[PDB]
Amino acid sequence: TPFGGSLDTWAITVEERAKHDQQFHSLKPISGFITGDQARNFFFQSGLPQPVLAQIWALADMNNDGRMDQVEFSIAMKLIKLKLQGYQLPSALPPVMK
Ligand SMILES: [Ca+2]
Repeated sequence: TPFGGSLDTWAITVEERAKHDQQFHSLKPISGFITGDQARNFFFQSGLPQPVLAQIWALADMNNDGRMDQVEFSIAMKLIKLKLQGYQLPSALPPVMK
C-alpha cells in the first residue's frame, strides 16, 4: 500500500488462524506448547534467512518465555507469510496482531 500496509496487512483472519492451528497440531504440541527449538526448526522450512526467522521468533514469543503456544505460533506464521510476500518485518509486534 501507499501507507506501508492496509487494515488487513497485520491482522490475522479467522481462516488464517484455522490454518495455523492445523499446522500447530501437526507438530504434536505437549499440553499446548512446543519448545523454542522445535518452533525454530519448523520455521526454517520456510526458506527464509536465519536472521529473519530469529527476528520472527522474538516477535512471536510474546511472553518471552522461550516456548510457544498456539496464539504465538499463529503470529509467527503470519509474519513468515508477510516476509515471504516481501513485506518488511516490524520493530515490535503490531498490537492488531495480538
Ligand atoms: Ca512464549
